[PDB]
Formats: sequence, structure tokens, C-alpha cells
Amino acid sequence: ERIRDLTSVQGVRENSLIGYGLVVGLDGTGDQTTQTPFTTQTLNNMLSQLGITV
Amino acid sequence: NYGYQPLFEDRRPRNIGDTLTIVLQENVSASKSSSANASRDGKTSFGFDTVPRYLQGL
Repeated sequence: ERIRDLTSVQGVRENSLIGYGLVVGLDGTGDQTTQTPFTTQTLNNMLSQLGITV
Repeated sequence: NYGYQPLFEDRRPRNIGDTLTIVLQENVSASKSSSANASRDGKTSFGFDTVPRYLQGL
């Protein structure tokens, strides 16, 4: 198992992925949403996509 | 029968024949203005009211 533990193969590599989301179902431990406008803005975006226009 | 109708989604027109309210509110106001000017004034004068005798030929 030495060669695998010492080297890596050319072209066999891992990339990094990033994204933004919302986490729901918290027990009152979410954002204040008065100091983080993007939380409410993106929630309204999600609702508008789902068919609710606040 | 009218087909699937959602329950929490807002009432939007989806198919041909559905009605939608338009609030006509148009307020367009465009303007432009321009100007240009030029002026030029000139005066010149020379008067030998009393000519000295050595300069009366010139």
C-alpha cells in the first residue's frame, strides 16, 4: 500500500464545490433576518419560485 | 372538471383564457435643452489733438 499512500495519479484529483442555501426547522435559533437581509430576500425568492408572491 | 388546482399557491393565470388584472401606471417624462453663445467687441482710437511741430509731417 506504499505507492498509493505516497503518490497520486495524474488527472485523478478532487475539485471544490460551493453553494448557498437555507436551513429550516431550527428551534428558534436562526438568523435575526433584520441584520441579514439576504436570508429574507432568498426566502422570498424561494416562495416566488414555488408560487407565493409576498 | 378543472384539473389540478393548487391550494397555497397564489391565484395566477396559467392557461389560455385565464384573467389577470393590470394596474396601468405609466409616468414617463423626458427632457433636453441646450444653448450656445459668442460675442466679440472692439474699439480702437488714436488722436493727436495738438501735434508738435517736429511731428507734423507724420
